[PDB]
Amino acid sequence: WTATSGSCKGRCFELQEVGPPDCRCDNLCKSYSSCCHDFDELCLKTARGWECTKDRCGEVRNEENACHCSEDCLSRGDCCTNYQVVCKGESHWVDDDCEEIKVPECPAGFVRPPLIIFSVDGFRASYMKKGSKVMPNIEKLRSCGTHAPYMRPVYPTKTFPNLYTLATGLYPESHGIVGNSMYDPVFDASFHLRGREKFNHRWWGGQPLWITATKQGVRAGTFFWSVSIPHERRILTILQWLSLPDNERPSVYAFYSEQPDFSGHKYGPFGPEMTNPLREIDKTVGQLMDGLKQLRLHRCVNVIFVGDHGMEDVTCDRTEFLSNYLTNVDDITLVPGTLGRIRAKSINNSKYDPKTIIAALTCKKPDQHFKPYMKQHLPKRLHYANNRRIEDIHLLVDRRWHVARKPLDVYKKCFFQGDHGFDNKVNSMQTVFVGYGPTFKYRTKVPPFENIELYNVMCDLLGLKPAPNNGTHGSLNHLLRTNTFRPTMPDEVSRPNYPGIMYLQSEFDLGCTCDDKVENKLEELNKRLHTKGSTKERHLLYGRPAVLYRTSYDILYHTDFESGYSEIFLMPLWTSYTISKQAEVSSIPEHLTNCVRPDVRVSPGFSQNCLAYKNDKQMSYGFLFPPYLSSSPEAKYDAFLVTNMVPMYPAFKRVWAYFQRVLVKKYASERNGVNVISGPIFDYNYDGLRDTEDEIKQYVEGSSIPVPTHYYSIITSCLDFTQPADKCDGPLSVSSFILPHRPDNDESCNSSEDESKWVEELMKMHTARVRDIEHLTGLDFYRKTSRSYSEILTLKTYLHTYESE
Ligand SMILES: *[C@@H]1O[C@H](CO)[C@@H](O[C@@H]2O[C@H](CO)[C@@H](O[C@@H]3O[C@H](CO[C@H]4O[C@H](CO[C@H]5O[C@H](CO)[C@@H](O)[C@H](O)[C@@H]5O)[C@@H](O)[C@H](O[C@H]5O[C@H](CO)[C@@H](O)[C@H](O)[C@@H]5O[C@H]5O[C@H](CO)[C@@H](O)[C@H](O)[C@@H]5O)[C@@H]4O)[C@@H](O)[C@H](O[C@H]4O[C@H](CO)[C@@H](O)[C@H](O)[C@@H]4O[C@H]4O[C@H](CO)[C@@H](O)[C@H](O)[C@@H]4O)[C@@H]3O)[C@H](O)[C@H]2NC(C)=O)[C@H](O)[C@H]1NC(C)=O
Ligand SMILES: CC(=O)N1CCN(c2ccc3nc(C)n(CC(=O)NCc4ccc(Cl)c(Cl)c4)c(=O)c3c2)CC1
Ligand SMILES: [Ca+2]
Ligand SMILES: [Cl-]
Ligand SMILES: [K+]
Ligand SMILES: [Zn+2]
Repeated sequence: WTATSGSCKGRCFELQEVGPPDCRCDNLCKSYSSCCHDFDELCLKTARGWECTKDRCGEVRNEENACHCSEDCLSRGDCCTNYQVVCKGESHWVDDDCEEIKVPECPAGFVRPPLIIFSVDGFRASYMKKGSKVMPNIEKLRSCGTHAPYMRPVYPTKTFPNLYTLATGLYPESHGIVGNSMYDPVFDASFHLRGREKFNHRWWGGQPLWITATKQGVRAGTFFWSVSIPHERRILTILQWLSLPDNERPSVYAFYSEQPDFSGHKYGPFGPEMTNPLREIDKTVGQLMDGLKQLRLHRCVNVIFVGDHGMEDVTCDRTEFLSNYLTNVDDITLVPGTLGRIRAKSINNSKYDPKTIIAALTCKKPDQHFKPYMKQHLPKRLHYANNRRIEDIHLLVDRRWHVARKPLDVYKKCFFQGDHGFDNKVNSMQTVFVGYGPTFKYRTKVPPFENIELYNVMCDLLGLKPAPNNGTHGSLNHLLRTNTFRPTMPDEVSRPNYPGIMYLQSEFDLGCTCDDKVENKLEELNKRLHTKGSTKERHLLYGRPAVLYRTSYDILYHTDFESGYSEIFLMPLWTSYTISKQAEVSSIPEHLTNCVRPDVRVSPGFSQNCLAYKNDKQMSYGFLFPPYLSSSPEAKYDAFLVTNMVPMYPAFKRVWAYFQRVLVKKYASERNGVNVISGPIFDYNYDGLRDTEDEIKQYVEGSSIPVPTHYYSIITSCLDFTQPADKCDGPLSVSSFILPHRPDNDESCNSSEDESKWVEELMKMHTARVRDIEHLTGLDFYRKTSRSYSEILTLKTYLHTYESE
């Protein structure tokens, strides 16, 4: 109930929301249907429109008018945005030459440059180029300020997950807004774009920027906007807030546009109807910049122009129906569209079988335009699993397609030609970033980055300490003229042991064999040198990784590779090795096929054993440093050490053997040498963070040897490929992956073919950032380089996406 007979007089667009049953006058009272009776009359005036004309100059103030052209209007803060242009001889902001903003140029009383975030729904990255002729204000922000070619959204590439990511720096699995619609099994309630349930704060986690600001004494404008408030009024409202007294005036503001998304869904991303929405957005930007320039704030405020996601061509006829695959389709609930999420129709039904659902949806049609996944098997780069609102079964839908449960859902639940929501590496889903103002760089292009990183930057722009988030603070320092954050490397927590030869062969009873007894002062000093770390500068090019948790581990040196060997997990945490452009691939000799050798540096008690692998009829083993890339027949014996062995399903061995035998050499050919760091990952609770030893759910049968969930590699070279990886003087280039360690290749529909037709496609799908591997391993990489730490932070956030230009 609302006692809506109170009044908005003197309260229009008030900043503090009042509590029931008193009626409201803020910019959300319309959503809530709780505005005072006189809200429209007082606060949503429209008379005479939004523009001054010559005949209104110096008019007598009429309070009925939408905005004002009277002489008192600047002092009151309510002139039309074009007032100075029409009535005072001034130029539109867009018509001025851009001039470097070296320092904030702010009126007296401004304690810090305000931040205005201008968010545009469905603004696809390529609109910057393709729409350039009709967006002059946006094109000026872009060319004069700091811009990226594109900005990567989060998955799913939907509105609410992405805007709330922008506000929090968190993945949707962490903030809780995991879709535009979601069912929470604990609440037993559904959230939707439309309706009242989304008003409840229980859905919204983390700490958004407006709260971070308020907790630290920095006042913040509303970031939500009622849809019925027109854009012109949103802008005049922000400009009026900016005229408040010092002690009342917000430092951060947000404008939101429902365009071009609204039109894009109807007309497709490049429909001829899309030109006008782009023009109207640009006009809005120009109203804002003209307004700022009138208030002498155009060289004082920092503006961010950002989108939430792009837009793809999607029509009713490109719909896959689950009813074509499943017999039991009335037993499921599907969240449909550009992603699929499946759960049982009837909660707590014990017979619903997710495995039978997955099997019925796997590789069933040659052209199939989705792939089903248990959420723990989704590519780790999507960080889309650790929330009870994410259903166990997920369908990743091909771009340009939809999934639906049954045909009636689509012809009675084509009105649309555009949609979004697909995998966040898809080109059509990429969006925009421009930063303009004193604190941003001038005329500067920056590489593409992820929207999770902006919260840290916005905090920096406001002098705030960010709440804990998924950004990497320092990775976007290169956007800013003046940084208030100085990143430093985390401290190493565990120092390694450097064991020498401590055990005789006969002390081991590991059930291993090797044919290695075919045995010189020359090449015995040399091999001792190698075991002591003489080639280490070649194979460990960026320092050893730091271990950032408490554990017991050994550094093991070899001719061809170095490793950090865990005495807790009985396998390396990391194995580092350089392969030059000139390196040769060799086979595993017939006599060494099943060779495994005790490592005399490492106790029997901290070793794996071959018997466990013999007894475990599901589990085999592989090697982290590949015997195929041994520098010499003699060095190759080091690759069969028990300390280089890891547990591998036979199905996974096909992927790993192809990577090691064929792909590493190819990358060394293409990149002029590569440095590879490989290792295991344990993430049995799918939270994206390294498991403790007591979280491990699977061991090699009858042993304490833990089975990894994933295997990683980080593959580094010189960005200037005219220099060899091992003699690089400048910036680096990296690609990485996190492959799921699965006992079948059901993910790869072509897996029955030669690995040359499917393995590399799989690895591309599971591309990763170094930062992702860092979270999953508790390791910190690139500790010793000649590069700045900020530059190395950007390197660690890079993702190789494999999309075309
Ligand atoms: C990306 O970034 C984020 C942010 O850094 C990372 O997410 C963090 O990861 C941490 C480790 O997993 C996790 O720590 C938890 O926190 C538990 C407390 O959780 C509640 O309180 C949080 C703080 O709120 C306040 O924040 C500031 C201070 O920073 C205050 O000033 C304000 O007043 C704030 O209110 C809060 O953020 C958190 O929110 C989640 O839960 C809500 C759902 O109920 C949602 O609204 C919200 O969206 C969050 O939901 C996400 O996170 C939860 C996990 O918290 C997850 O389950 C959801 O799916 C979703 O993902 C809560 O409101 C704390 O109790 C935990 O401590 C237990 O474990 C540790 C481990 O050692 C023990 O030492 C400890 O003693 C304790 O064990 C005991 O209790 C156990 C029961 O859990 C029991 O089993 C055991 O036997 C013991 O009795 C732990 O520290 C952070 O909560 C989490 N933050 C967020 C926002 O998600 C993330 O990892 C990053 N991702 C990657 C890939 O890097
Ligand atoms: C957490 C919190 O404080 N509350 C209280 C406010 N409540 C709320 C109330 C009214 C709303 N009315 C509308 C129209 N809309 C649509 C809208 O504004 N879209 C633009 C937009 C901008 C910024 C963000 Cl971050 C996001 Cl996700 C969306 C909302 O989302 C909305 C939300 C949500 C929970
Ligand atoms: Ca984990
Ligand atoms: Cl959704
Ligand atoms: K076996
Ligand atoms: Zn949309």
